[PDB]
Amino acid sequence: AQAEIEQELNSVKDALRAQVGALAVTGAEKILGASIDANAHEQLVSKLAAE
Amino acid sequence: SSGRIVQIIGAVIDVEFPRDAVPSIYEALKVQGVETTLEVQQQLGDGVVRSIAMGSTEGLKRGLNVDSTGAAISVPVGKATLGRIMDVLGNPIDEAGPIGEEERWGIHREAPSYADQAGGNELLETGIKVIDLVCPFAKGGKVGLFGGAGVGKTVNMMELIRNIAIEHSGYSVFAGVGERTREGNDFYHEMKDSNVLDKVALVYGQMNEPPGNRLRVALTGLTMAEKFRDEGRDVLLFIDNIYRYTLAGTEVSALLGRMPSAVGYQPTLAEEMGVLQERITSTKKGSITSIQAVYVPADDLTDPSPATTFAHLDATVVLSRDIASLGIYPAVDPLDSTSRQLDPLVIGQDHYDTARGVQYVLQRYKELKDIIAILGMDELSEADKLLVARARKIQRFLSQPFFVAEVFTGSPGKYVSLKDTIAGFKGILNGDYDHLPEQAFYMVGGIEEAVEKAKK
Amino acid sequence: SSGRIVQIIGAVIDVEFPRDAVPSIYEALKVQGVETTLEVQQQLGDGVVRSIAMGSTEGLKRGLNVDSTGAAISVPVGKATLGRIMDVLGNPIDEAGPIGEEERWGIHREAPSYADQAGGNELLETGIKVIDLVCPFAKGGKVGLFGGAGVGKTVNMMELIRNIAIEHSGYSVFAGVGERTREGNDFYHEMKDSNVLDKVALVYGQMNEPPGNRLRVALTGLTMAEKFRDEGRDVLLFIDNIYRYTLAGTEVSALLGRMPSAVGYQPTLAEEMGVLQERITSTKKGSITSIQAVYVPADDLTDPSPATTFAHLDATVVLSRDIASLGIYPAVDPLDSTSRQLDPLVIGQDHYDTARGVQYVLQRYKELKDIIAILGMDELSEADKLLVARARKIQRFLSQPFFVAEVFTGSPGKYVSLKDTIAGFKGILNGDYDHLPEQAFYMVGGIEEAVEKAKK
Amino acid sequence: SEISEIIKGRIEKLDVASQARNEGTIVSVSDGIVRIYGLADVMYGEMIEFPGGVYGMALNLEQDSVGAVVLGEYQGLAEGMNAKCTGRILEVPVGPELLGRVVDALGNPIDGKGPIDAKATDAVEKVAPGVIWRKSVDQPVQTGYKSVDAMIPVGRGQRELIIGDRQIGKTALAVDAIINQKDSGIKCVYVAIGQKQSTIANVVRKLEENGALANTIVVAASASESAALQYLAPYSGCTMGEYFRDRGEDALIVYDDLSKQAVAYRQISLLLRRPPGREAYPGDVFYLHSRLLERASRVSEEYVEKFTNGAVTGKTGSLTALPIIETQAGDVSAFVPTNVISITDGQIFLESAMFNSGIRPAVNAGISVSRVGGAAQTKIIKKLSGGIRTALAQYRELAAFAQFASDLDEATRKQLEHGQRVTELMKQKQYAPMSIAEMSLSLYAAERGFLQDVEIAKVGSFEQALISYFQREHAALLAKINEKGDFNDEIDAGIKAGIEKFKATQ
Amino acid sequence: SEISEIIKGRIEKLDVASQARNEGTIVSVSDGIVRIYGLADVMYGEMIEFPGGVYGMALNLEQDSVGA
Amino acid sequence: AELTTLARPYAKAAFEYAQAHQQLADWSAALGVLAAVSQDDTVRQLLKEPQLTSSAKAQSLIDVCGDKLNAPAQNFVRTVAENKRLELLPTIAEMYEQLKAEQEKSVEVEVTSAFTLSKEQQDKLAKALSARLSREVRLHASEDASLIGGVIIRAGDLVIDGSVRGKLAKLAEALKS
Ligand SMILES: Nc1ncnc2c1ncn2[C@@H]1O[C@H](COP(=O)(O)OP(=O)(O)OP(=O)(O)O)[C@@H](O)[C@H]1O
Ligand SMILES: Nc1ncnc2c1ncn2[C@@H]1O[C@H](COP(=O)(O)OP(=O)(O)O)[C@@H](O)[C@H]1O
Ligand SMILES: Nc1ncnc2c1ncn2[C@@H]1O[C@H](COP(=O)(O)OP(=O)(O)O)[C@@H](O)[C@H]1O
Ligand SMILES: [Mg+2]
Ligand SMILES: [Mg+2]
Repeated sequence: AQAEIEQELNSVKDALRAQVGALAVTGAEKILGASIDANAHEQLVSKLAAE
Repeated sequence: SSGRIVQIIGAVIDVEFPRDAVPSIYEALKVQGVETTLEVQQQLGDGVVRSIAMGSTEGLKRGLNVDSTGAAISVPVGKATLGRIMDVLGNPIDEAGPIGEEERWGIHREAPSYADQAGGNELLETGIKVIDLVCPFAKGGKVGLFGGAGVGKTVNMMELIRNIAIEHSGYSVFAGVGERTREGNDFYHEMKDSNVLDKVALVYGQMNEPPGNRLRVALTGLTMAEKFRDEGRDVLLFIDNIYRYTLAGTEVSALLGRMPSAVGYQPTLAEEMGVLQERITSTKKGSITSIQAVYVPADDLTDPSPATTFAHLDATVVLSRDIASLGIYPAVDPLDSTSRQLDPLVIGQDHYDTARGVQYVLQRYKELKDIIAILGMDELSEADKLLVARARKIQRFLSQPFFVAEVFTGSPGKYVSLKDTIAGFKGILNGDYDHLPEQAFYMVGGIEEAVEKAKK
Repeated sequence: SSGRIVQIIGAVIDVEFPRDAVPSIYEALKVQGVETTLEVQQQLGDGVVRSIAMGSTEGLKRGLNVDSTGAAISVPVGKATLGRIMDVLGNPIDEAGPIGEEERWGIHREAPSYADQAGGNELLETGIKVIDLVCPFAKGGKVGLFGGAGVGKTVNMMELIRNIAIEHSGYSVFAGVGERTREGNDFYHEMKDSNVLDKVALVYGQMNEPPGNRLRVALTGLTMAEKFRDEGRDVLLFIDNIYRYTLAGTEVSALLGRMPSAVGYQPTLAEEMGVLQERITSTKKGSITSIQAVYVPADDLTDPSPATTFAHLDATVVLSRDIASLGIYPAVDPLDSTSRQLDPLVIGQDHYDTARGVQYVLQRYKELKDIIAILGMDELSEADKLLVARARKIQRFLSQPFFVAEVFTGSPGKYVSLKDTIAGFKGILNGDYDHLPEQAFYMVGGIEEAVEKAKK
Repeated sequence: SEISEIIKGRIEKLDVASQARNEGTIVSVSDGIVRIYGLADVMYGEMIEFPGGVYGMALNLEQDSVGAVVLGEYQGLAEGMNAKCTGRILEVPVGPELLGRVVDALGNPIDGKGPIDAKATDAVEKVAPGVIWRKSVDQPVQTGYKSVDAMIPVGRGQRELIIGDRQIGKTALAVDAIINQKDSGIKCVYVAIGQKQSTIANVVRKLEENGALANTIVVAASASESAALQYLAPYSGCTMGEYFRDRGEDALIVYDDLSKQAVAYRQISLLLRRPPGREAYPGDVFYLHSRLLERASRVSEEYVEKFTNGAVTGKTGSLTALPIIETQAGDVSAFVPTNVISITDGQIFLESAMFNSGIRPAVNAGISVSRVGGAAQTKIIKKLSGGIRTALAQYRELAAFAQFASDLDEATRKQLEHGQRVTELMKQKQYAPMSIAEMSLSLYAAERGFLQDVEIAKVGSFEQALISYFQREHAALLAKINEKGDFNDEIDAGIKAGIEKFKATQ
Repeated sequence: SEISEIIKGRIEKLDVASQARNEGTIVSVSDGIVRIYGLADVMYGEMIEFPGGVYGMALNLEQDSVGA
Repeated sequence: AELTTLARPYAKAAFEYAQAHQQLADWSAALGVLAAVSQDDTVRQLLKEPQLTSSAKAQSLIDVCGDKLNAPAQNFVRTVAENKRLELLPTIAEMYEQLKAEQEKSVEVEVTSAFTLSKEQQDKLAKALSARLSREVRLHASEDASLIGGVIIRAGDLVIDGSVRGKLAKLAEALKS
């Protein structure tokens, strides 16, 4: 019983952690899109030729 | 988008869709004009899908337009399904009009995870001497009625339904898979006349229906039971014959482009069986108690289909043609039947010793039978002559008149309790009835009725 | 020139070569940058060849370069192979460095022609009494060895290996067809401890190797034996199990897609056995004699594998668990063991009459032993009791201390000649030794040694 | 309380650069086999990456397409989806961190106890140690059963087959053999192939109720899981067992159904359209089980010093295997049973007729055999098992005379009752493993004639009471025998005095 | 339908005609059976001569090839 | 079997003849025209009639193409018809170009950027791709509005992805694994 309650607590922490990450990544996609088009389009194309 | 039929061969149909609109595996398709549903089984390539008809193909032609539904077969679930008869597609097959569904589930689903399984040993009493003695069932456990043709699978299941479902406080699902249409009618009128139809959902797919119907009827009935289990309820699931699900896969496997395996079976026999059997289980939310009848081709228990089925069940009840040929019913083999509950920790030492005592006497009689046939009975020891007399009494005390079998026998039915069964067999093994003739124990009930029968 | 891998399906690999450089059937190919050898099985046409990997195919990919070697799998031959363990390709599996080879021979060749056969039947004097009397071996013959484990099979092989080298100036080759890695290590140490390792070449095809390796190991060991025969020697070829050679052929035939024959064996069953067995013969230079262990599927002697093998056997040696309990360590059964050379038109009237005399007396004693057991020793006639006494003396005189068994017997080894073997048994049959105790005829070698062992 | 922001700090330290990848496109999907176009550099056995975190393995590298099998669920994959080479073969986590955990065929935890902390990974498909790196089997592996440990002994590095029909104790014998290792030093591995999930949970619940779970790794590939996972599970479990052997230690592995692994491999083969043989199995079904079972072995001190690079010295490691096979109506001549009977070092045959006659362990000692034999036994069990063999052999010969015991000759009647009392001694209970000293009391008592005045029906209560007596008044002697299973004239006289004293008052 | 014995990269009909009715070329070899292209006048049961003194017997006369 | 498997002998025959007679461009044009004509709905139907002989079907395909087939290509069309393989002409045409491309030491690359087309960008990537492949590169640029920013380069089975959408995929799997 002791082990079952301790692992239940860490399971709730890791389950919410996965959803929190997914929502943070969704925000990052929008954030990136504005600066990525002007500055990053030339930097990405030139960097890929060096890679 | 829209597709065109390109190839019809028996129950299998190929439909070609735009290469950017190919429907998913197990996706349901609808033919234009004709009222027919096709389930995608394979994506051959180049926008073509291979599907099986959920109806007849006599009216189908090459070039008919087919529509993609974007999902798998969705059947109605919940309280609206109780007291109704339905087909594989979930359509009502009774004249009571439409069903007031508030939700539809897809017949295809994942099995509960390893962390969701639940373990319980609550003993469930059946009222049958042989079963209550050697095959004690458990609440939430899986039972299998193994047997060939004409030995009692349907009759025994009906008796259990009567001795359990009628008293059961929860709901129930009855699935007739590859069953005779006459048995389905008799059972419907029986549930209706008994006023128990209100707590039983009925799904029927009989032998007159296309292979695709008999291949998915089991998933439809199980989908309704899973909705009730997931609500936290205790449910009973009865399947008339789960072999018809395997056979429908054998009938269609070769037309699906699959090479045959041993005994002309589909190469996917063990996986197709595991995918169905792992969903029929009792999780931590609610408990499904299930009874399945398992047909044994040509009475051979080593046939790949019966042989692959034993590992999926908790209680295995075996019916023997040699016992039925002697006019003894229930025709249960007490040496081939087994249960996970036949353990001293679960049933007690007295019951366990009585069951093992009965099995020891019957195994010893099986090896003395040939001696008696060739040489004769006088050439046996005094201990063997006494053991043969008791073995023949035990073999007849396992017969029982059933309430669902009165039309076949003319004799009234009987319900024996577990206390009475143990007492009657313990007495015969001990010698308390070595004066009564073996005919006094044939078709009676409790041990007192053998004592009364002997006098007459 | 070189080709390219075009297809990989398990152990079966297809390679494409230029139209002017297609490799021959049975030619060995080398994959660049990986230690993998391919034997060519069929020429599919259009430059593509079908081959079987002689190793694992894990990590291989399409497009890798492959080189033709110009000849079949070529293995080291001669004196340098003695006291060494090698794989199917002739590589030193023992961690003892490279083999000091002076020449290499291809594993595939025709059997010696009709003109190359020897001018008669010459017995191979094993120096073992029971074998030289009841199971006479012909030079260039094939001997089937039957029996279970723990009955002296290994000790009997080591004694034969010692005697051919010390008493006849010959050599031995052991082919481990489907060898168990644990038993292969144990046998290597037992021969090192028994000082016979420098008289034998060891070729092992372990059970975990692909089907192609297990099929070709018998030809690798046979190629090493052929070299010594050409030197002017009489050679012993031991085949660990001839049934596993047949099964490896069945496995390869299924991988290549050929249509199976009766009882599921390969269609080439008799030809594959004939190609191996016809090289083992007595030529005009030397003679390869073979001892082959035989396994019988389902105890059925009519099964295609036993049936085909028995067609090429000249003698059958049966080792008995019962005889071993008596204490006769050689453990050869004088009644069940047989030889085609046991004919007066081959071994002369004297050897034949002496051997048949021993078998008659031992047969009568086995019948009398049941009488003595059921009714008692007093029930027998005076002539029958005299026979029982001679039979017991004969039975013990069939025993012999082997030089490789000094660790078990605590006594020095003996090499009895055929002349001494015949004279000893002829005397006991005639009654010249009826005054001596039976024990005096146990573990002694020649008949003069029984006389002295009795004197003390 | 707060953890999501710190685990994200690490995610901002991961590679965002382009990488050259070799790709292909899905052409067809059916029955768990996805056929791909492209992948010109994929290797035989490499893992393919599909959309959605689904992985596959390449098995048919044909000229115009790649036939791949899904290591998971394939009903979400579709025509036109992208497929990518990984450059890697299949590998699983390995080490002591797996002990007391339940994992899938890929090493993922299914018990819900949290993530595994394994410090290394290893390849599922590997070659077995060669001939010259092995050492003869001469150390015992006690199963706790008098019938097995006395007559069919198993040694460290041996492969002993458990063979017989359905529902006769095959699983019980192997689980009890694992339970008996909790104090021995042998780590244990149980591999479940094609079993239902609730059955695997009853074995783990029984390993926990008996204290054996903390010493066991449980690998599961249940009946609803992909045939590729059921085919690979024995190799994954073997790889986890090989960690301890290669590092100088000892391990035990149970393959609960090699016949279900063969059935899963047959499904994949017939669906790839490989040429069929007897019972529809592919041409390399013998090589499937042989490649697995030849890894169970004992390796020499020089192999362990070479592998450990000197770290471990003077120690020989081993992996012992107990494969299980089900026969149909006693037919041992079937294709898969014939292959495995020929690969293994010995066989334990269980019989339905013996099991129904009350002989619970059901071991047919007349046909069961261990080729390693007496080398896998301690000195005390090797001395007391010789007569037990003779008495059972005599009982098999004289079993028809029981109905005529009066008419028998006295010598034969003496042998008959001895045979019947030794036969009743072999009967044992489930989850009741016996130690070397406790087994020695029972075998000594029967072999030295201390059962001639005990009714064949009281032999069991006599055994149970005798062990209980020695556990109270002779605890020092039982501890002495349990050190190494040694035997000498002081132990022989000590056991005799205790049995004589037991009969004189108890 | 699958590939047949005549369908090879080197069987190039550059000239749409025919010549040499008594000679052919070995197309494939397997377990003692040979496929030959071009023997237009071979009779059923006729002896076929190969290099190094080897002989074959004609058993399958097809549109595109001879089986021996 | 795969159409590629059935078309491999015919495509290789065309290539090995074309190479040995300096006709690698004539056959390219002929195979491309034959593929197109055969795909037309009227010609498709004509080629699947049970009444016409193999020679009649072959002839009809040569008359529609005319001057576009040289004598040798005309003989090849008859050979394909005699063997009943006229449904494989599009596949034979595709495989012929692949053999020719490896011979000329060239690759038809399929670059897909996030909203950009420029000579300055193309020549900056084409030198590095040419150097890495050790071949001449025939870029076939296009637009992929799906991408937030960057480019995906497809050459053979090799796929060099440097798009922000690829960085989002990597970031998503890392959190759930
Ligand atoms: N001493 C015993 N040894 C073994 N089994 C016993 C014993 N006493 C009782 N049994 C019972 O016999 C049955 C054996 O089941 P078990 O699962 O071990 O058999 P199995 O042959 O492996 O069955 P299955 O084929 O389903 O896997 C169980 O109910 C077990 O509890
Ligand atoms: N308990 C029983 N009592 C009497 N007759 C029985 C009984 N069980 C079966 N029978 C006989 O067999 C028939 C029942 O077979 P059924 O239950 O339909 O078998 P199955 O489903 O195995 O084919 C009855 O019609 C009757 O003749
Ligand atoms: N000639 C012999 N002399 C004495 N003992 C022998 C002899 N042959 C066999 N044995 C006994 O039998 C055992 C097994 O013999 P072995 O040749 O190894 O048979 P197997 O190879 O089948 O195991 C030996 O270890 C020894 O105890
Ligand atoms: Mg019925
Ligand atoms: Mg089991």
